[PDB]
Formats: sequence, C-alpha cells, structure tokens
Amino acid sequence: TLHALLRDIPAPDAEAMARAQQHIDGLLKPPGSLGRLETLAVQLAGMPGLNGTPQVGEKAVLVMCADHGVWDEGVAVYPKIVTAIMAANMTRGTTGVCVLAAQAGAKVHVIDVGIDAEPIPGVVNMRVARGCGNIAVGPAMSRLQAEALLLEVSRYTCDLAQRGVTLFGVGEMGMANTTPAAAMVSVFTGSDAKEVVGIGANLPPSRIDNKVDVVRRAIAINQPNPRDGIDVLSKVGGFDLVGMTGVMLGAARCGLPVLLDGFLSYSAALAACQIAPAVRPYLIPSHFSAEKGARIALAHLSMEPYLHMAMRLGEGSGAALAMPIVEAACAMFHNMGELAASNIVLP
Amino acid sequence: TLHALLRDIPAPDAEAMARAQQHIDGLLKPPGSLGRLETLAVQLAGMPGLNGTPQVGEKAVLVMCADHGVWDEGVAVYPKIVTAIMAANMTRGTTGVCVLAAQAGAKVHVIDVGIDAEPIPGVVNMRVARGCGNIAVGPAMSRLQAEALLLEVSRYTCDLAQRGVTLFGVGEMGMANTTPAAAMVSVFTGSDAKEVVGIGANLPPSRIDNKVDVVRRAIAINQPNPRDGIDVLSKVGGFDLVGMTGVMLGAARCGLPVLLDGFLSYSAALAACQIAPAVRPYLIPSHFSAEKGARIALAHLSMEPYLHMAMRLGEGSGAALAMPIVEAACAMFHNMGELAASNIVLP
Ligand SMILES: O=C(O)c1ccc[n+]([C@@H]2O[C@H](COP(=O)([O-])O)[C@@H](O)[C@H]2O)c1
Ligand SMILES: O=C(O)c1ccc[n+]([C@@H]2O[C@H](COP(=O)([O-])O)[C@@H](O)[C@H]2O)c1
Ligand SMILES: Cc1ccc(O)cc1
Ligand SMILES: Cc1ccc(O)cc1
Repeated sequence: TLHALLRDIPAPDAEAMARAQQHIDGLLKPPGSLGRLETLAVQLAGMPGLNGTPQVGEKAVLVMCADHGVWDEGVAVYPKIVTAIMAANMTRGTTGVCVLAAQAGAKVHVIDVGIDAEPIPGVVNMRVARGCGNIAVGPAMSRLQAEALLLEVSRYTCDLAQRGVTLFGVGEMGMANTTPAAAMVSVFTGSDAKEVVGIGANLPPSRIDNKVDVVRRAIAINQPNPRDGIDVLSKVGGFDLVGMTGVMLGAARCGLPVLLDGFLSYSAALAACQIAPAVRPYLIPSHFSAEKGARIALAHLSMEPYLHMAMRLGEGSGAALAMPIVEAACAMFHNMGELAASNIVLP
Repeated sequence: TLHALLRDIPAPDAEAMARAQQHIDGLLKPPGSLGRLETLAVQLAGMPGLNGTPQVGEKAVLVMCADHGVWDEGVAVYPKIVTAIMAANMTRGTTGVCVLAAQAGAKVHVIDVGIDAEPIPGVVNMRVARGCGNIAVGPAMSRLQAEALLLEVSRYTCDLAQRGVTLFGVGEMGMANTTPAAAMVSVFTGSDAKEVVGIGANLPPSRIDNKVDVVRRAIAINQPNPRDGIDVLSKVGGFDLVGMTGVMLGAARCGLPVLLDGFLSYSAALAACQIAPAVRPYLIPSHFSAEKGARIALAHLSMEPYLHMAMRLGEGSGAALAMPIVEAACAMFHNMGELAASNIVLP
C-alpha cells in the first residue's frame, strides 16, 4: 500500500555520511577543493541502498510517456501523434535520451502510462487511459488512478534494484505536458502562472497568453490543494507527471538516488517532496532547464543543477548527461590517493 | 618560429559549420532543444583538425607543473615541495586529474616546465628553471624564455595530433600560482587586484590582504603591457601559465579543441587570445572555478562554463570532467535519428 511505501522510506545514514566526509577530507587535494563532487559523494554515502559508500552499478533512465487532453486548448505546437511516434522511436535507440543513455552506459525503460494511440509493441505498458482529461475543464484523472499509478511505478522502480540498478534518472514524453507542469509549479510554489509558463516545445510568442490563461483556468476549476500533492497531480498534472513522481518515490523507498531531468521532472519532484519530505535527500539535479519556470521550481526544491546546457528536450536527456558526474564523485572517492600517504599535513 | 605558428592558425570552417547546423536542426527533437550541445557540436564542426564534423578520438590532458618565487611572499598555504610531490603522484594515477581522466578515457601528460626540485623520473621534462623569479620584485622570466616555452609546448601539443589526439584539456600544478594568475587577470581585464585575488588552496582570510598587496606590487614593479600578452606572461605570470598558454596555441594551430580548466587556465587563456585572437574559437570552457576572479576572467573571454561544481583543485580536473560533455555533443550529432524519417514536419 501507498501508505506503507511512504512510511517506510528510509532516513539518510548519518554514520556513513560522517565516514564519507572524513575520507574525502583526507584525499590528495586541499580540503573542499572538489566542491560539489564532495558534497555529492557524501549525499550518496548516506543513501541506504548504496551500502555505506558512493557507488554506481547499473543505471536506468525511466521515461514516462503520455498524452494530455489540454492539447485541445492550443497550448502545444506539435501534433498529438508525436508522443506515440517518439515512444516508438525510443524502442529503436534514435532519440536524444537513448543516445545520451548509451553514452552513459545506462539502460532506458520506455513506459507508456497513457498515450492516446494504440499500444506500442516493446514499450512497457502501464497505461491508465488514452491520454488524461483536459485539465482546463476538469481533473486529469481520479485520485484512485493517481494512487494506483504511483504505487505501480514505485514498485517497478524498486524492483530494478534486484537486477543491480543503483542509479535512476527520470524522464517523460508528452505533447502539451509543459502546461500541467506549469500548473503544478504555480500551485506548489504560489507563483503566478505568467511566471512559470514557458515556450515548451518552441511554442510561438503569440500563443503564450493562451497557455497562461489555460493554466489559470485549470487551477480555478480544479481547486487543487497545494498541501496534498496527490490531489495536485490528479487534478492538474498528467499520467507522465505522476509516473515520474512514482519513480522518485520508488527510488527513495529503495534508498537509492534519482537524477532529475528538466522542467517536467521539477514539477513531479515538487509533488514528490510534498507527499513525502523524506524523498528529498535521494534527488539529484542534473541540468538547468531553459524553460521559463525552472528557476522558481528549482528554488522551491533548494536545488542547484550541475549542468547549464540551455536544454529543453526532456525525455530524461539531461538526467542521462549527468550520470557521468555521479560516477566522477564515486571515482574521486574510491580512486584518489591520500594526503597522509604523501606526508602532506593539513595546514 | 613563433611568428609562423601564430600566423598559420586556421580560421574556423564556415562551410562545415553551416552543414553541421542544418544536420542538427533536422534531428529528432524540437529545433534548438539541445541548446548548448548544439552550439558545441557546431563549434567543433568548424575546427579544421576535426575534418568537417564533431568528433572525438583520443583525449589528452596536459598538466603544466612549476614553482614560483612569489611563494616567498607568504601568498600560499602549502609548502613549496607540494608541487614536486604532486607531480610525482601524477605518474602513479592517484591525483584528482588522473582519476577524472581515467573516467573520461583520457591520457594525462605530466610536464615539468619549472619545478624547484630535482627532476622527477617519468615526468616530461621541459624545465626552464628551478621555479620562476619572484614576481613581487622583478620578472617571472625573460621574454626569450617565455617565447621558447610557448613554442616548445605548442609543438609538443600539435605532435600529439599525429598519435590520434583530437581533444585536449589543459591543467597545472604549482604552489602560489593563483597569485600570478590574479596579476595577469588584473592586467588583462583592468580589474583591481582586490576583485580578482582569491583564497587559492585554502589561504586563510587573514592572509588575503597581503596577497592583494603582492599582486599590486608585482604589477607596479614590472609594468606589464596589457596589449602584449607575451610581456604579461613573462613579467607577472609563471612557467606553468606560459605552458598552458602554449597548449592553447598548439591546439589552435592544429585546428583542434582545448578544454579549459579553472582560474589558472582562464589567466592563460586571456594571454592566448591577446597574443592571437584566432585561438578563441578553439577554446571550450569546462567548469566555473570557485576562485574569486573567475567571473571577471570568464566575462572577458565571453565564456559560460557548462559545469558549476564549485571546484578549485586545478590540475586539469575540470577539463577532464567535461570531456564526456564534448563526447555527448558528438554522439547527439552522429547517433540521433531524423525528423524527416518519422515524417515530423517543422511547425
Ligand atoms: O524537460 C524540459 O525542460 C522540456 C522543456 C520543454 C519541452 N520539453 C519537451 O517537449 C514536450 C512538451 O512541450 P509542449 O510545448 O508540448 O508542452 C515534451 O514531450 C517534452 O519532454 C521538455
Ligand atoms: O584551478 C583552480 O581554479 C584552482 C583554484 C585554487 C587553487 N588551485 C590549485 O591550488 C594551487 C594554487 O593555490 P595557491 O593558494 O598556492 O596559489 C595549485 O597547484 C592549483 O592548481 C586551483
Ligand atoms: C595539497 C594539494 C594537493 C593537490 C593539489 O593539486 C594541490 C595542492
Ligand atoms: C518533435 C519532438 C521530438 C522529440 C521530443 O522529445 C519531443 C518533441
């Protein structure tokens, strides 16, 4: 049950983190000079599914795919079928995330959580429905549906741990999905929709105002409760957003790290942490999305991405791009020599 | 001759860059959505030693090692011998750069351009002298010495191209070397020394004022000419700084990319571009050094690092950390599918 899942997320291991910190301070560099590699290495040390030390075994990027009824409100530039096309492309290795995952030695799990098309062979099927409801006139989904999906995705994710996955990245694919992401960001952070509605997949400037109105209308009609994340997800989110949330809950329950991606992933992360604050220490940022609301969303999570790529593709592409960074923190930790063995004293 | 070298640096290939741009726009993503991977891929395309396309073959990080007489002015926290110790450690694979280079599949070339110790077996010997002169009372070196070293290093670097190196990173090791780097930054950018003098290798706050005075004194006594970079290097730089400059000149002459590292590398880069503006399109930033003057130096090069790690180790560690990013630009370019093959039309 979802209650049990949330309850049983482990706290970070303070003991391992102290040990990690002392090890790092003794490595063959001025103390603190590797900056955020150090802090990342200590963060990792504290994640119980890594067994007391910064390590990366196998890597999996989970790409949650779905369509949105709010497409019909004119907020997306690409035809609805692009979501289905791209999910099929994911099975052939031709996408941005696939290419960047291959570079990182990561496997990509393409999950259909609600594409409005025929099922795609070879894609993992968790489809709730053929696209979510149009958040401009009503809820994306029932609370039952959002709860079931979270629990489904969380279990899938934590099962990957038995196969030797120690690091996750989340991603999505869904035309129009920057609209619910913005709605959620607005609702969790209390920022006005005009501050958090971006151009998404190259929406023209003339169409922005409509998107802002649509976000405002979705929030007015649904009255999402900002202190109930599952309410927020179910009312003005999407199946993809819920899925990504589910990945974060599952990784956290497993005591393991998840790399965020971009703007969509930030919205999901806001929900994750609202639902369960104990998720927060397992989340690792990757890059700083070029999407307008990014700064606000990231500030509410108190996160500073490592990568400033002006990237806005989604798919988990940024998450993939950062996996080498996580690996570098571990290599630093395990493979550097020590000050003491060169007789270099702390000054 | 150094005149011939500088003269014969090639301009970037506009034709290849246009072709690269059109290819990238047709890949299976919204145009522009990979942001700085795109721009990096096009920058690469234009470097003539890469043969018309973004590619990475073998990778080499060149770590220029030397000692500085200005050590005697109380501007560094670690004993002078640390430079020699660490260069020896570089031969054993135990250093930050070694570990990060191994992660990136890069080879590290440890070059002694003036360590004040006995020569270290296994280190490439280009030593100009046993440490440079104390920039507080006089020049670091003669102009002849700075010219000879540049030319030596440039040739070494471009020779690595015959062995299949297509990407370089620069680094250094030298106690006290953040003092001349600051002096050079102050002189090239016209910023007051107080704005560009950092804590280096954990210099305590009580000792900062002395370091600022020392930079001011070095500039007052030497009167470096900001419009003659070789003058600036020879008077208030260091053998390590000159060497790194030489790596940038050699890579540019070869038509090939070099990754910058941190603050030291920025100072060298300022010199490189002053000496030869045609170097600039070959330089690629890695990370944003935690050193105080970083922002100013980087602004004068109009550069925005990809990585915000709060890193201040040097050694070429950041340069190594970014090589996977360069590789990702190429993988994007070569391995993504195309919009047209999925019948997705530009909207
Ligand atoms: O992750 C990001 O920051 C990002 C920012 C803008 C757009 N996207 C991607 O483009 C999509 C949605 O844009 P739109 O305009 O349809 O809302 C979708 O499939 C994405 O993952 C992704
Ligand atoms: O690259 C950097 O940004 C960086 C910033 C601060 C210090 N360092 C390193 O620490 C060294 C110099 O610091 P200091 O205080 O002796 O001038 C030297 O060997 C470095 O490469 C390097
Ligand atoms: C003490 C020290 C260690 C490494 C290094 O790169 C510089 C200084
Ligand atoms: C057109 C497009 C392509 C890829 C993608 O991830 C989103 C939209």
